[PDB]
Amino acid sequence: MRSTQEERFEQRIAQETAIEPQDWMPDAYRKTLIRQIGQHAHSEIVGMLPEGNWITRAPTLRRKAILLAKVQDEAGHGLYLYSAAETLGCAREDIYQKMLDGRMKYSSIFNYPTLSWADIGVIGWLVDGAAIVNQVALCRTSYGPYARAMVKICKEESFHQRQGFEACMALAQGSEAQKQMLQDAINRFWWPALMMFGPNDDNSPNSARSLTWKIKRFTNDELRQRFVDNTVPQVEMLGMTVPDPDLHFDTESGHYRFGEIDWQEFNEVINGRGICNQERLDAKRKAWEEGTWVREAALAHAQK
Amino acid sequence: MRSTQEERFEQRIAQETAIEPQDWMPDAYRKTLIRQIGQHAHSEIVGMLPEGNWITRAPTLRRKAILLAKVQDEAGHGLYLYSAAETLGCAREDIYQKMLDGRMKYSSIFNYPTLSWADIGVIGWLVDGAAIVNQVALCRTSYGPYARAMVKICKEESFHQRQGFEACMALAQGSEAQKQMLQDAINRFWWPALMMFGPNDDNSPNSARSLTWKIKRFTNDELRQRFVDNTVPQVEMLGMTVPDPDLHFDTESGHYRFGEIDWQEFNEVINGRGICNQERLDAKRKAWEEGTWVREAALAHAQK
Amino acid sequence: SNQLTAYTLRLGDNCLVLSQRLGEWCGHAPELEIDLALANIGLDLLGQARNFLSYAAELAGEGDEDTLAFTRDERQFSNLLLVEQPNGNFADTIARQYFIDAWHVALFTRLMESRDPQLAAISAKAIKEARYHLRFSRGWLERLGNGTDVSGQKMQQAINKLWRFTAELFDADEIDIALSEEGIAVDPRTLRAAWEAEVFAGINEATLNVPQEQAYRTGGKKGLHTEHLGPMLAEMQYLQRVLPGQQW
Amino acid sequence: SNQLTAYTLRLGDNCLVLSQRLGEWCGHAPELEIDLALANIGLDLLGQARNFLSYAAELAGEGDEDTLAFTRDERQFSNLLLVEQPNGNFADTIARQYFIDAWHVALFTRLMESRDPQLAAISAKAIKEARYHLRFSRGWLERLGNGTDVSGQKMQQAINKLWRFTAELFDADEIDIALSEEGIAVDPRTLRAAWEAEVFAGINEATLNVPQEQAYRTGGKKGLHTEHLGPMLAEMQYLQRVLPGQQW
Ligand SMILES: CC(C)(COP(=O)(O)OP(=O)(O)OC[C@H]1O[C@@H](n2cnc3c(N)ncnc32)[C@H](O)[C@@H]1OP(=O)(O)O)[C@@H](O)C(=O)NCCC(=O)NCCSC(=O)Cc1ccccc1
Ligand SMILES: CC(C)(COP(=O)(O)OP(=O)(O)OC[C@H]1O[C@@H](n2cnc3c(N)ncnc32)[C@H](O)[C@@H]1OP(=O)(O)O)[C@@H](O)C(=O)NCCC(=O)NCCSC(=O)Cc1ccccc1
Repeated sequence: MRSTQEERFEQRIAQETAIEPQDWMPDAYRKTLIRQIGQHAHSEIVGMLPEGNWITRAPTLRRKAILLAKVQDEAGHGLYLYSAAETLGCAREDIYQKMLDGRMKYSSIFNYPTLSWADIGVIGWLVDGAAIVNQVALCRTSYGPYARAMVKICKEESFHQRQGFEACMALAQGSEAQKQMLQDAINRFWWPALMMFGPNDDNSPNSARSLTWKIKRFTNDELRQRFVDNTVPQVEMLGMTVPDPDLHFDTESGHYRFGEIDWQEFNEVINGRGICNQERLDAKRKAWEEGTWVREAALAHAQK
Repeated sequence: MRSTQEERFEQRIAQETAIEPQDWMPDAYRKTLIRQIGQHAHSEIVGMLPEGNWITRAPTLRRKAILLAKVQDEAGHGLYLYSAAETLGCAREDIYQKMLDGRMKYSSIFNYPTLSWADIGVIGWLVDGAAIVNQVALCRTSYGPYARAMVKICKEESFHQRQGFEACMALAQGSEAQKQMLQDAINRFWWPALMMFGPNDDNSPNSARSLTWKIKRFTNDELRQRFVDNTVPQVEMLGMTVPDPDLHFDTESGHYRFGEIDWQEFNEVINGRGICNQERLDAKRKAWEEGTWVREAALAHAQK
Repeated sequence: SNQLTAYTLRLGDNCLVLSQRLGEWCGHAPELEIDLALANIGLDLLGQARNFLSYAAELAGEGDEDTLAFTRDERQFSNLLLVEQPNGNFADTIARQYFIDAWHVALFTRLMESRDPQLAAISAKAIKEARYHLRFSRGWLERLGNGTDVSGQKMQQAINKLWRFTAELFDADEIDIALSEEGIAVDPRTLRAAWEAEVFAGINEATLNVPQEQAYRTGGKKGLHTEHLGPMLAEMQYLQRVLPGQQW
Repeated sequence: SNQLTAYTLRLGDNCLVLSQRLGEWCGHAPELEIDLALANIGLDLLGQARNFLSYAAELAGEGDEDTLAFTRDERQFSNLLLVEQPNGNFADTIARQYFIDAWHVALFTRLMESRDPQLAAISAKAIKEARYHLRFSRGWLERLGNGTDVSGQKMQQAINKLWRFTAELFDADEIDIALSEEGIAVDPRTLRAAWEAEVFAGINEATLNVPQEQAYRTGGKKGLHTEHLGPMLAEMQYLQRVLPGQQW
């Protein structure tokens, strides 16, 4: 028998009543949300680095101003997500420390390097594109604070995704060298963007509980398919290609059928062995450690 | 009455017998050579910085290789000069410390910034040019170790001066933008190069003793005139101008007559208030302090 | 029109170069909130640069903010030497910011009464932002100088290390003076009293000392820069130099 | 001819990029003697770059060492990831140098028996220099690791921090393999035993530890670089990008 507390919760979930910070929740539900919201928050912070790599080099003042706004918005999004995680009783400072130590994750996508300006527009387009699909799907996540954080964030983020696409369009309509730059950035970021949706549905340990508890409203594979279906026509609009020999339209199902993800790479990446894992965490550790005297100054001044 | 020691010294100087480290010398003669050889040595070290500023940016591999060799030679020249100063009983480590603290000087010329690649060729041409005139004049300086250090050094340095001139020639024969770059570098470095010869002959406190003791063989003004006479035709060869409305040939004397030096600037510069004084000493202090652990490692390993 | 163009460009270049510096902080700050704040200030300043440079390009009758930012070299750039100083540690960034913000506040307050209508409008926008910048920079000056023993020392060192460049803030040349007599520019010498009243009080309140060194460094306005500017521009302009004359 | 050109270019790029890094040390070293030494090594490596790049340009039938160094972007550069690492502290510079020198010694020893006569000659010159480089780098590894407690830790940290990039030293692609079967290139996998015998002994003698992390980072040879290369090139190529096609 479920306990009365357990049963009431299951019934609240079934009726789509938002769970709030003061409501009883299964300890495993509390913890998987600290895990997920916390790693979502971590991702906004680490996500500043690949794009921020190009702030000082951005080719026009307009694109530089857009990128600066976008990196600022990401920081703001991290803050919203940390607040939401804290409603579950964890501490921002503690989960951040776990992030720095490698005991909590952040999104696989931020372990890829920005090797050209085109990469910046491609991140805004594909990476924010994948984020938005995931996040809009989460606007009906069962935990109130999380769902409301997704609402606040998607409003701002869809703007920046459009700006990244427009930056891609300029390259697509520009010189031959610009077109080539764009294609190369797509070739390097396409599969990494698809991996943001997580593992396949039968290699996904958190899904059974997350789906049942309506944390996850659509399966990783469902969201990934939706992203491919939505994004392929945008690739076409740019006159570009996808690095996928197996991508084709299936008239019978109404979906794009696409190639197999390199799951061996994905497992390397999420376990700290991707292209930039070490550099990303080093930069964040360096910021934290070198900033210590500033945080201590702030605390010591507040007290006086 | 001069003492017998004092009289013998005066006689040795008159007969042009080189003074050696074990010979008696007036304490004021010992000290002015520690002053001068030490500041000469300091100049080789600080002199690495303005040119070294352009090593990573040099426009061709050939010019980059030449500049690297030249900066290496300068370091070697510092070493020769420190050895020579130590024969007088001072310690390299102590006079270097005095340099870092601002209690000993280095050449006024190294407080000027390299704002273009042309500045590099102009330094090799004008700055080494002025150094060579000064240093060749010192090959008959009365103190043996100093004179022999000047012999060793001028051999290597005249090569690099020629290379700097050749770098100037490429710009002089190149595009309009290259020609303009050259002229601007000359406009900024001409007067600073002339100031390397020191103050006028009636504003020069060390000259009376230095000339008498045959430390200085030609007056500051004599050397400066010789440099102007030798260098003006080289400016002509480049099809360039000198930033001097008062420069003209005087057929009657056989010399170029040239304008007044800005002595107010010169006094600002040698007293630590030039364009790069702070930056130069900061870089050297930073190198010294951050290097401390390396020097201590080396000492502690030697002892084991 | 040449003088006005050069004057406008100077104000643009200050904002552009300082914006570049603040950009380098993205994701490297002591707290996420500071990351946010520095990026905000960077963004405001870049907005001001675009405004000033756009107007300078319109004044010259050719080019635009991008030809100006990306196709001039360091001998043509006319920013103050102060804004090109490296970020160093957080105190160094705060000192540079506080000195510039105090100056921006004093300047834009007066330049919003410029007989040049575009200069007046640009300054009316900028002043509102500089006030936000000054609250933040003065705030941190006070938190650090009157924080710990250690932060107090770093803040004193930061102030000492930048002081010599403050002379340029009140340096007037014949462009300044001529435009000021037409009621168009602000004569920078007449900014000293307001800047000093602000900065001396802020340093005092932070329990710190005003340096006794007489500030002596100028040249930025004339294209005579520290050795810092060249590598900044090499990084800022790279892509435009590689792929000139394109749309992005 | 395409494979040989790419192979030659890789060796050039390694030497070029590492040379650039060593250039940054000029005048910033712990002792004047180290300044001298680092500049000497920088110079040797640049000499090797010119040699390799000149031959690559001759192999391609167009351009020269300067078109190759200054007009390629980071996706075309083919240096090892190791040589593009920042200088960091003196231990970091020494670790990077020791790993590369040990590798250069093992490589040039074998490449001097190349069936390609120009490759053989270039390697015959380079080997003599790499031997000098290795004595100096191994010398400092030992002085620092077996110096003080503090230098011992910095040297261990430096080794740890670069280790993951050592995998590329023994990475073979089809260019390596195809040229190696024609007796032209050295198959990098067969360099492991000599590099490890040298490096493991040097680390041991310095009283340090070989990292237990399995090295896993490659991509430099394919133009897939760390985020360090781009800003290096922005600085290295600036003047050529601004003023292309000139003589200097
Ligand atoms: C879908 C999933 C990521 C994973 O499904 P779950 O059911 O939770 O897990 P599942 O059992 O399926 O997986 C097995 C394990 O591996 C995990 N893992 C899977 N995939 C990844 C991955 N790709 N990266 C790293 N780890 C991944 C997973 O955590 C689990 O390990 P764990 O048990 O935790 O140790 C879910 O957590 C979610 O939707 N999170 C919220 C979205 C979010 O975090 N967005 C942030 C990026 S968007 C952004 O920052 C905006 C932006 C754009 C541009 C610039 C700047 C900013
Ligand atoms: C001619 C003079 C410099 C000065 O005559 P004296 O009779 O000694 O003094 P005097 O009474 O006339 O002057 C009053 C005071 O001000 C001094 N002062 C004057 N001028 C300068 C000045 N320009 N900068 C700074 N200080 C100056 C003077 O020391 C005295 O102050 P003190 O009482 O010491 O506190 C003499 O010392 C000499 O020939 N030295 C050897 C040459 C040498 O040092 N060469 C190094 C540069 S070349 C190089 O490094 C190669 C290279 C090229 C490119 C790149 C890299 C490397």
